[PDB]
Amino acid sequence: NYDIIVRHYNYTGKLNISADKENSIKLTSVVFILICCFIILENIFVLLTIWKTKKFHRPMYYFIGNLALSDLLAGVAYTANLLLSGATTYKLTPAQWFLREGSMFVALSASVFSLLAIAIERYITMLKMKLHNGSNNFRLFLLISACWVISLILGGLPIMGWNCISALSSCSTVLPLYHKHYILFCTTVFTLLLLSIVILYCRIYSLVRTRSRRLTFRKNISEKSLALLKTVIIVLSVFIACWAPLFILLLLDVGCKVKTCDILFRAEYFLVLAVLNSGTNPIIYTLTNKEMRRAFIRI
Amino acid sequence: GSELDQLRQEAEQLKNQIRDARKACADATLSQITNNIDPVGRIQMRTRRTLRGHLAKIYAMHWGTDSRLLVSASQDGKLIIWDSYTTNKVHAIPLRSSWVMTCAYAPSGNYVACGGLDNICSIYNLKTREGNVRVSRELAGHTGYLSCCRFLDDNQIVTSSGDTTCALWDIETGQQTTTFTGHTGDVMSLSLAPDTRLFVSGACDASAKLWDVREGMCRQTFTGHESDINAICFFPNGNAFATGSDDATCRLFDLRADQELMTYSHDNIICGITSVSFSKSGRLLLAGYDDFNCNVWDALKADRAGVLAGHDNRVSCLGVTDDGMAVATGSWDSFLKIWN
Amino acid sequence: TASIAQARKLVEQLKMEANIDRIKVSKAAADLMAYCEAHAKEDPLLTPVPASENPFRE
Amino acid sequence: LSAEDKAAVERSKMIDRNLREDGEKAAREVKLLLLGAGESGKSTIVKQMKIIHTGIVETHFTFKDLHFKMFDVGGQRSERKKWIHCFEGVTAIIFCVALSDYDLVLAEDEEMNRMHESMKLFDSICNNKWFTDTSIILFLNKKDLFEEKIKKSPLTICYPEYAGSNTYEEAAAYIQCQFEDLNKRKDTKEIYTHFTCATDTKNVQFVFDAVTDVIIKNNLKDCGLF
Ligand SMILES: Cc1cc(-c2nc3cnc(Oc4cccc(Cl)c4)nc3o2)cc(C)c1OCC(=O)O
Repeated sequence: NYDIIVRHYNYTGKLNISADKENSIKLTSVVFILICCFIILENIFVLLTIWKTKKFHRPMYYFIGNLALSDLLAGVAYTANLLLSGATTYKLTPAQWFLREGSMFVALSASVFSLLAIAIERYITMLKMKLHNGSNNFRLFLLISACWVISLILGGLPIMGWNCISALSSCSTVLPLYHKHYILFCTTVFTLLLLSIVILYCRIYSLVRTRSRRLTFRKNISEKSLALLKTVIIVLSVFIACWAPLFILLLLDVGCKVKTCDILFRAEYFLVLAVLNSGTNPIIYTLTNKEMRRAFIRI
Repeated sequence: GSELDQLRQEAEQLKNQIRDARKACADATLSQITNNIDPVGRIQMRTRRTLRGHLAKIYAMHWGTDSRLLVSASQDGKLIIWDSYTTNKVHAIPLRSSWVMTCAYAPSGNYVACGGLDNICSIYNLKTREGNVRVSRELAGHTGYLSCCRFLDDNQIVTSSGDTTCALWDIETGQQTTTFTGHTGDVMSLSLAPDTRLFVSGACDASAKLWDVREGMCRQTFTGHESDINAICFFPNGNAFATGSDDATCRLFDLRADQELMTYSHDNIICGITSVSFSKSGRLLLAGYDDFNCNVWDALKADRAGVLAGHDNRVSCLGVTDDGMAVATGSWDSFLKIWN
Repeated sequence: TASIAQARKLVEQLKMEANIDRIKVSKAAADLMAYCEAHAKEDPLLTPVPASENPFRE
Repeated sequence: LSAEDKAAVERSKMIDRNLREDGEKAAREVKLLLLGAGESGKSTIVKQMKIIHTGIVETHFTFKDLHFKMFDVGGQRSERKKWIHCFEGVTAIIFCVALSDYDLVLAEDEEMNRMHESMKLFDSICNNKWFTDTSIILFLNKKDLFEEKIKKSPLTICYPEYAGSNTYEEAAAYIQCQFEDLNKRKDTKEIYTHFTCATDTKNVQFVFDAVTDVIIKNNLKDCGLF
């Protein structure tokens, strides 16, 4: 119980014989809790804005609300994890220690799955042209349920299997009591999702360009393609440029051995950068659209 | 010359003396006569049925003579005949041209009358051996779009068109039996009488005129409005009638004497009336509006007494059933609602 | 000349309408409110209706 | 659940199924309103080797895979204000203007040179409250007569502010820019221009390109990716 946790931390070396007083006295903690409070604020304004207007009820807006809810849950998960990080080498049972990380993983996977669902829906809608645009609730419900179930399963898998409590040689250093196979599986899932999103957006842009430029040869006196390219490059640049550090850190963790690399004790900055990226989704997803910003100006 | 100037000067003196006679007989107002009576309490009405199935805007609706069946007309080209108390449908007649603005239920529940912008009228038959619907007549001969058409009997119909005319037709003959003319704008709506035999109509020339159904000439004229008249309704007693407009000033007139009695209006409304209906007592004057709700107003006190805000788009049709246990509202959001 | 015929039939309409009788608005409103009060006993629209006598109730 | 109630429910189910089946085939047909003045050549365009099928005279035709539907509302002499809200979901509004009528006096009313009232009509129909996201596709009528007349007739009578040459190209461009400068809604709706050609294929292809561009823009706005 307690002995297993302290033994694992001593083997990793993160115990540090903490003798600090109960007071937080950490500037990083306060700046990060203010940052996540700001994230929660932006998310809650987005949720109220999309809830109030009756016009905003299309499935696109349902997916946007799903993403906003996932980000809202992620911010609360981050602040809860941060407020409990002080007493991590003592006063804790393994059950709560696993629960914190499971909630963290669920919160950080739900947003990625929501982005994947949004990209899939946009590609499906843009693939075929219809005079009046609609959508069947079956596909919406299927996606909005499957994403949550798969995220919950991925988060809750370590609580029983791949718990590393027996083996003393396969436990990671950034997160003790964790088998590295789970980290490898998670990073493979992440890179697969990234590839799928990039391919889908590239296909959407290529389809729009090919259908527009070649078919139409009217008189002269193409801004749609430029605007589409700008939006695509903005979203992709943000997503990769602010999810890369955690990817690199996880690969470095699975690569290094115990007592071999003295860099991994800096994961807080990469984690807060990833949470900041997850938080700054609504800015991108409401600034580009004319109607959403007009409604926000009205509100 | 002398003929023209003498004629319109004589018309001037006739108009002046008519106005003088109108003013002389007016001594008080309905508010003064009924200044001592209890105001109607706050009216609470809740939707009981949410009839759905239309895929376009709703432009008309007419209750049957039994309080069991309805009729609608969407731009999709359908004339669904609903059945209350169950929400189920009984007929789904498809129209020829999907431009319809009128509806009519026969008083005996046998035929249905339709007509829109295509300058013709259709009479569908319901009670047939085949158990289907077939067009029995295709009455045509008008020049402008038909604005309204209400059944007068099982073999007599009356219509009003956009070429400043009305026509009393005759089914099974296909001939315009009687023609009424005189308007300078276009007749937008008309209403019958409890015992028929007379009918009032209103056009866009800021006027409202009454017509007899035998000799075929206007009896009197009721001016006063400053805008268009796109809605009208007849009092159950048969001696008064209401009148809507596009500037949110409902009017109540009198057949016995051409007088201005009520001036239903407010300060928070800048929209226009779309439909007006009475009740058996003639007290709760319902009305429709462009601001996405229907405001029921008391007739005697001329004040608001309830709001039926439950729609999304402009309300276009409104109706009170015969005996009276509920009202029906239909807007452009393809939804019919039954308030009670 | 259509204008002369228009004017002559308009003035004929005016003079034939001028022969109609007129009524006092006060007593007309009196009969109006009397009818409104008389035919209001049942009035299931403004008078509250019992649930058992409400067909539009599930 | 009695027998008559079950029969009524089955009848309602059949009616609803048939109605829903019929309501889907009508959601894949592009609707194009048509407008124009009296002698604006509306008869020749609907006779221009494409139309197959009083008041509204609806015409059906098919090109490639699209099924168009054209409503020629020209038989109405009543007020256009009381029935224009019916045409609210139309995809486009074809407009025809006669180029060879820059000098002839309008019938039954002196002056306006058969073009000034056309510009007032275009302004009235373009800056409306219902048509805020509808294209204003514009066909310019007979040009052979226009080019043969402008070679020997003055143009300043209709536009007494034009100091340019009397050539075809400059006059046509000036007319196009004058008609295209009345679009107040410069950000929502766009106006296309085309000079009428004898070949039916040219006009049909231009209409197809305009409507497919409108469809692309509508889809982009619907996805939120615009
Ligand atoms: C408390 C804590 C938590 C984490 C942490 N939370 C994570 C959530 N997700 C992922 O990977 C993802 C993320 C998103 C999506 C996917 Cl598919 C996988 N990595 C995580 O690391 C790291 C440290 C150093 C912590 O501090 C140590 C202590 O408890 O003292």
